[PDB]
Amino acid sequence: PSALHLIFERCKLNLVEFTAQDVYQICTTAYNMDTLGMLQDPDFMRGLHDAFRRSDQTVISPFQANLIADTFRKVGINSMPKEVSVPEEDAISPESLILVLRNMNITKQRDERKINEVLKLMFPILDEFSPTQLSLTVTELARLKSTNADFVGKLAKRIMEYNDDLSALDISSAAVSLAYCPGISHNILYRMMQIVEERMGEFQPEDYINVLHALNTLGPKFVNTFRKIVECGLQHVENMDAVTLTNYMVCFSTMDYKQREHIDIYADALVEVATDLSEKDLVMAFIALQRLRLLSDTMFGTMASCVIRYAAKMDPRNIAPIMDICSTVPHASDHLMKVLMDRAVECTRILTANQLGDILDILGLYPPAREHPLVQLFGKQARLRLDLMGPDALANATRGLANLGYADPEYYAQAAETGFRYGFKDWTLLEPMLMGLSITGQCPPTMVRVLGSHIAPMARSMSLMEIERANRYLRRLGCEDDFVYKAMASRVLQFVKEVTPEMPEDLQVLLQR
Amino acid sequence: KVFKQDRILKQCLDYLVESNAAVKLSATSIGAMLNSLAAIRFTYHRSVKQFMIAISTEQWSEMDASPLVKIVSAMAKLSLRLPQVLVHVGDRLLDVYTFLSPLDTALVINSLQSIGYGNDEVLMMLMRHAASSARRWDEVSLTLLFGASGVHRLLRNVEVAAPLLEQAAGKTSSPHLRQRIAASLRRSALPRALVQSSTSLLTG
Amino acid sequence: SHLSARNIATEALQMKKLHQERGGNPMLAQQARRVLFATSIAGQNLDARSVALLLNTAVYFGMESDAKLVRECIDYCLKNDKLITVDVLPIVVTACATLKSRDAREVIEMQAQKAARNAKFLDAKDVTNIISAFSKTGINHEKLFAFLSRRVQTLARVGEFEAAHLVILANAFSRLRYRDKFLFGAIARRAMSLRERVTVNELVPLIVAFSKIGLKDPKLSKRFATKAMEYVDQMNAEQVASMFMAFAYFGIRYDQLFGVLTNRAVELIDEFNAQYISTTLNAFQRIGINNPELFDNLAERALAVVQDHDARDISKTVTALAHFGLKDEELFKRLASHAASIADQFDAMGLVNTAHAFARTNFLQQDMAVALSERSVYVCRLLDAGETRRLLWALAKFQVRDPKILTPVFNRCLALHYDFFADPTGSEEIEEIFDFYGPNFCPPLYQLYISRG
Amino acid sequence: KSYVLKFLRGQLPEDLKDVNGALGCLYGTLPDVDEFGQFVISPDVVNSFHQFGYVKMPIPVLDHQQIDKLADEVNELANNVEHHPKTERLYATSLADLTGGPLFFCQGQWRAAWGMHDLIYLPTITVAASQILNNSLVRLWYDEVFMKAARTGPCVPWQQNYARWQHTKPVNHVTVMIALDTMNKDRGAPCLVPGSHRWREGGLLPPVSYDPTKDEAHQLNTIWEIINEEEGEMLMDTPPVTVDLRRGEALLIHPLTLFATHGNRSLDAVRCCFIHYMGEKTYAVQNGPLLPHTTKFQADAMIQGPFYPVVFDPA
Amino acid sequence: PLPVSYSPGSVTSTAITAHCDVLSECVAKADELAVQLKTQEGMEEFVEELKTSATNEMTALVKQMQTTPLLQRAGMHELRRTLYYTTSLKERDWLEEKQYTAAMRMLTVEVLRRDGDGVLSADDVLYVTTHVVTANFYNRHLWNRMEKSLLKFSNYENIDMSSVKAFSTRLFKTRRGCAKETLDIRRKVLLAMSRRVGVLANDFDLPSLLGVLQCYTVHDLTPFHLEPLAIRATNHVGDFTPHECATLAHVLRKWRTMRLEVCERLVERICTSDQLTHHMANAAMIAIRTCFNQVSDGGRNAMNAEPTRQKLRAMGEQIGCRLDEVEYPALPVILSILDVVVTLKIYVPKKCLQVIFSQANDMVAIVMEQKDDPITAEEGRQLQALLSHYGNDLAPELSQRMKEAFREGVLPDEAS
Repeated sequence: PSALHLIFERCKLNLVEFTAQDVYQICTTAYNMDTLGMLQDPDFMRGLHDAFRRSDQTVISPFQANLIADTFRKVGINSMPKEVSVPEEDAISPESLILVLRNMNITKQRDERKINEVLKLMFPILDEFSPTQLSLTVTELARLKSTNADFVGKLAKRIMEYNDDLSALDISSAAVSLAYCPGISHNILYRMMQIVEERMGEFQPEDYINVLHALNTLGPKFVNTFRKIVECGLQHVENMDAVTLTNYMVCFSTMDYKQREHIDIYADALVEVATDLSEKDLVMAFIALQRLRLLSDTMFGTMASCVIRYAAKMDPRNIAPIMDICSTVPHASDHLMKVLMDRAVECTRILTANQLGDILDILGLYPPAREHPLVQLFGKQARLRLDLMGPDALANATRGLANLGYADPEYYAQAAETGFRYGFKDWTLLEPMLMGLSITGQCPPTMVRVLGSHIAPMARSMSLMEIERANRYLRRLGCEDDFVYKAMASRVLQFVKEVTPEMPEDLQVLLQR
Repeated sequence: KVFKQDRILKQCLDYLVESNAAVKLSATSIGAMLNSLAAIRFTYHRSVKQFMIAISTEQWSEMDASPLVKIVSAMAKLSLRLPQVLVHVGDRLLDVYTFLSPLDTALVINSLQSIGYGNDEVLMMLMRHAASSARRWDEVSLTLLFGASGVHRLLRNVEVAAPLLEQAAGKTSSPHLRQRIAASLRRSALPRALVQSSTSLLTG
Repeated sequence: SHLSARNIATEALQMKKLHQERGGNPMLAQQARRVLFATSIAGQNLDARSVALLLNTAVYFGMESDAKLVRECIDYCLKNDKLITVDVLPIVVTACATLKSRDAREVIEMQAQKAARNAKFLDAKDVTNIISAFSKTGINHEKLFAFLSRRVQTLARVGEFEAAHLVILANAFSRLRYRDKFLFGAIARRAMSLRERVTVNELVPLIVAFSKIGLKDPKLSKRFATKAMEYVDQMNAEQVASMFMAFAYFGIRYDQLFGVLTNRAVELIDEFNAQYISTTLNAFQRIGINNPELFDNLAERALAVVQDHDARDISKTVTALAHFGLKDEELFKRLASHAASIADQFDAMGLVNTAHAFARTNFLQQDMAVALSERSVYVCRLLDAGETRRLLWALAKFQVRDPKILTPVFNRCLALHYDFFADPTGSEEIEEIFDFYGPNFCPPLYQLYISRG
Repeated sequence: KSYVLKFLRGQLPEDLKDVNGALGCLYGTLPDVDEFGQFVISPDVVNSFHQFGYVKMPIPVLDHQQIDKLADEVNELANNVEHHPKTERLYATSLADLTGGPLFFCQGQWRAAWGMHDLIYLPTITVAASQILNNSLVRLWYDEVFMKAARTGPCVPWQQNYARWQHTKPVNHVTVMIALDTMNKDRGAPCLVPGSHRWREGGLLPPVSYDPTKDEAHQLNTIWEIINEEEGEMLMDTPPVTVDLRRGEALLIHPLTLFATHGNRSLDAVRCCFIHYMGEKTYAVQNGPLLPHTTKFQADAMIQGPFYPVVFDPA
Repeated sequence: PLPVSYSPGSVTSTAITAHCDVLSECVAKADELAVQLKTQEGMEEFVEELKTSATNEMTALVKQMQTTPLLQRAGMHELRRTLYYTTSLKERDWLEEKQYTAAMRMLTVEVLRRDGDGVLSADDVLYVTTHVVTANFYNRHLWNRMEKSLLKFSNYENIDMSSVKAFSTRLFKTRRGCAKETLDIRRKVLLAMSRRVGVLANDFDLPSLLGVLQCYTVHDLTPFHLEPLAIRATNHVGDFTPHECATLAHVLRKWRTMRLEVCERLVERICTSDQLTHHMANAAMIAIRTCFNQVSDGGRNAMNAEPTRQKLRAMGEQIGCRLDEVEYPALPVILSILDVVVTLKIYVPKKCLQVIFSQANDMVAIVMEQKDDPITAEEGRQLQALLSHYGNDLAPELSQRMKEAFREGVLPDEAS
């Protein structure tokens, strides 16, 4: 071709007068078909980007601008649509402010100042809103995470005074978005849930989801409401979308239902349909089933077959809870553990501190984990991550690695150095450090003195059995001071009022020391 | 020319309603004026609202379908949700729905879905009419229909959706739309067998 | 490979920690610069923690207010102040210390005004991090520090802090010039009630800060002196130099401690480098104590390590040697020759002090003379009246008489002529200057000199 | 070495001339001593430069993912709302009056911004400059940039480079010019006489006159004022030729060549960079600083120091 | 014969002096017309004439400085006066934006050049920064260098008495709406020259002490070097009006100077007013409460705790019996006064209670009846509780009024 070359050259040299609608049209035709090279000529895209950036964007809907930015970002050039200004005096109306908020939310750029300005301007003209606009602005505000409860309360009052002029999905959206605002008075919530209860006859399968989500976010305080909906659910348990039954289980877990009669029948229906779930709903179906203590062999086999499908490519934050659940089940599921360990081996470099700490913790007493390579490689990363770990993750990782028999001497020295600037709030927060330092039994005396000074105030709390562990750890670490031994001896004497041969040798030597 | 000079168009649109000339105008002229005003994203919405209110009941009673769809599309793209005019459109659509071409049905469905219209029975009858002429639908109508916002609610009955499902797989070719429809199928009241079978060919 | 912005933020934080406190590997710094130079945050959507961490790590590695990442982070921190909770406040506040643009100033003031409203609702870790981060910048919000002071005073009555908390609090409060006696009294009380848990590595910086604040109290000073005695055999060269500096700041002649510290330091002469030598000699000059035998050993060691001297080290060592009378010809020749090459690195203090100390010693090299005299034009705006007078006397003894060098100095001297002619310590110092130059040089300055005053 | 505070151990000095090496930005880092032999230029290009007084490189020396960053730095250096940090370390900029104009330039900018510091050490141009200068060492002298305005972008008349470099005893320089954007005769591409470097036995032509308000054509047709009949006949033999450059192409010139650059008629700005190199055996002429706030030299002192770092050294 | 470019900052001059004299005459005539006001159309034509003669003069001046080198040969005082007028003619809007921006650019360029020359004196830095940041003109390098040059305190020991007063008054009266990013710089200007104020503390006039203390307090700054000034206020308290005494009470409390004896001597001046105002009542109540918290029962002077508390309650009653004369601007004032009364067990006459509760009822009517603007639900809780403790007869209508207001939920929570 010849004229095509000239057109391309005229476009690249940036003499063409392009308006935003033309660049939108060209972006669409390149996005959908691209028969001729558009996304493979970097200079053409650069010239088009310059034309778009310099051109006025006020003549396009937000969605097309978002499409333009999205097709620009694919080829390797950053792009962000221009922001909008608040309308002036005469251009103010209930329709333009909603447009401002909608453009704010669509393009994924938010701002607090414009939100404050539009919520200040909306109040005087609040009477001009159509009954179907309030249910739109309410779910728009709750998508911007605007913690302003009085305006949303006014909107809720106006919506509920206009009850008959909205569809079922509007009530669904209003309820789910309302439940996401913290500062609401509870009477308004009661009245909204009652309004929802009145309209069971018109609901659709998606439209249950929002009400169930609102109830889960609210908790047991609205328990009777969840009693009614689940009753209305008894006529459809034969066929539901698996997400709906998963939400039913989650609400059951978060509500503490004391009536297993319906929980059982819902779970039996979920058992066969769970195969269609994705990763997230599968994991939280697993958690919901485990918390209410229903996992038996028949469902365990099915869900193991369901989770092995994802086992190869788990998301790291969805691995630890699965190991936790399989820990507290007596059935045989060693293969799922094996594949999960193999997957967690690969993600070692990208794992954060807390995830690694919890993963190591859950493998404290697993015998097959005594020889798997993660005994060492994980520890190596634990060496580097140690500067970021909090007290909880540090204690968990130390407990797990000590229970696995990790023979690095300097590791626990650095652990003690890190913990000495944190302080400890309880015996559990300190026990793994002593346990780790007990693998060898020797260390510089100053840190032993500091550990003794930390242990001394904690003696008043632990019972007779735990004082034995404390004495066993102290004596082996070459402790010498006395104001620690007498502190433990006083607590021991608080229980046993006489020296007797029944107590073990450590108690005998402590009572005479 | 995409010439954005709204402070000039405001004068003309004020004159149109000041002289009470908004009532005697031909329907096609209105359906062209409003569609043009929905092309440059007009700003002074209150004047357009007062212009819409002026037209009386006599006019809506016998308008041809072709200007009616233009008017509703101009209302939707302008993001207007006037209450008392949507009922007029809804009851007037009762008598002329058979005369709508497939393109007109595709436009009307998403134009009504984008303005929060919640009269379910009229959308259901429009869906039935669209399914009746399923063999007569081309790619653009499929894009305008299946790409509507919240189309999952309009996938309610089995016999009102299957007749067009195949045509959708056969005709459309953009992978993005295929994935969009595949994702949207999962949030309906259709049975699991039909959903699985449809997604077996749709995704791609 | 390519990863989400949150993983990048985590690895960047670890990279900053490793560079900061576990050895300064240059390869790590170069690799982190490479990774952070080609990463943007606009496309993704992350919470305040990852964005704040990215901004902090980027600023730490030498990114000014012009790069894309810094602006991308700063606009977000401008538009979402409510998403900035007390957790992420210190990270951003630290990140904006070096930047001095408009947006950085506005962000810092926003954080400052937010801090003195949640004063009552903090805890130990947040209080420590917030006060250190605010000490980093240089803010002057007195009410905020008072509000935090009451909170620390109350929180100290229940005994939670460890040694590191005390060190950080003392350093941060000292650096901000907050002379509140009761606060430091509570700090000291909590310190002395922690038995066997203040190691020397944590004891010494606390003494340094307590000396630097400048509260006048001999009782706790004597307690500090007695407590430091038992660890005299445990420190290394750096802690010995720091102790010398701190006790010079205290200004009380604890002769016993000075003697025992001298007998300790004479053993550790080999481990001394230029920085410790300069610190020790400067501390001895400030306190005003003559210790010859130690001085000869330090002078010889400094002679052995001449190449390692910086601008600060030369400006300290030369001043101390000039004040104390101990002269070494070879050492001074080497120091002048070395300072010839480093003539550009002197700040306002160092150039004037080195020139004056050389002039009074009658050791006038010529390469050093020209190298230091040419530099005077650049810095002349920054100096003070007395420093300018001393520099002018050193130049008069240098015998340069070149208008290109001399023109800004006289303008500055006229600028501060009220303080220039009202300094008794140097009333005779202007006589030699005006003898060397003569009335034909500066008619206005000469007219003012002849005038009564 | 004094003690650096904990939160200042990774920063960089105020002036980037101190870091004796290339930052790890843009391209990774310098290649090994043996790995410097792949950037060599074909001899035909060398003979073409010898004949025509200028030559273009066979392949672009930069990729779009780096040129966009360089253009970002160039745009940042032109802010009139928040003045770019490290402004005071530049030789001279058009924004010293805080107003600017339809032309933007800055000199010695490698001491102020990242990335563009790394551009100096790019092997693909430094080795070519070394080959042009008879296979010896190379030294940076000073780098500057040009950014024209919108459709009111002015032009630059005919000039010889050495007319600004009288301080150098021999004629032993070379100039590399980088096109940061797509350039054209309607946008600001350069036009240079293909034989003006071989006139008057290497003599320097009289300086040209210009008017700050006349049209571009008048500023272009003032060449006849300088030339004579003899040069006129060669001008008929060798008419001026304009070269169009795409994003990332590099052009090598000679200090004795007459050159000029058209204005800007497009809808936006356009950016280009000029880097000037030395060889060895280069000495000053007078006693004083070659550039403001630089090292002073003797009347016949070899030119070397911190402000003129070595870049590439064969063997 | 060395060249020197120093000129005094407070003498030779160029035509810039003549132009500045013209501008001074113009602004003086503007204030003279304002004096004629204190008709309107009679002065309006002359106001337009003054605006025109200012605009043409500015145009001529800026053209003169732009076209020919006059800045480099101009002295320092002309630069200072030109900067002052270029700002003041814009705050009292007379100038067009482009002219103002160009003039400010030129003046800043010349000031930076002078700073490079080093002829800038200590007083000139203070003047330039105080008259630049107040006008809120952002130049990065000038701001950074002025920030750095304010850290050398020793240079600022010799500032004239009128200079500190002028700078403090300029930086004080513009505080109400200052931009955020300018606050910090303000404080530095107030700290680089605090020591001179501390030593001059014995020479300031009586109201100037209160003014300086307020100017330092509004910038959240209470340095110890200025502590003697407050002490002087405790000694010469017999000259101030009750309003100034009430302000001085809060100022003293913010300076940690507030003790028992000073408040005991303070309350009399507040008492001497013929008609009380709410600021005085609130200050008296809060001071009385703080000084009641001052006395310690569990201390080394446990012998006269109650004999002091009874006296404090005595004055408390003496100020309470006159509380019916004052208007209460808002509910929080009522809450503070009632809280002090209740937690201190001060008897109040029923007439003052009736007036207080009637005013509270009338004020709280508006928010409830207008369904929006505010009163928090907690505030209504304590108000209802206070009346319930004191009886329904105080406002037998406000009882059910607050009860209904709470029933409708018209008062949202404070954290909502």
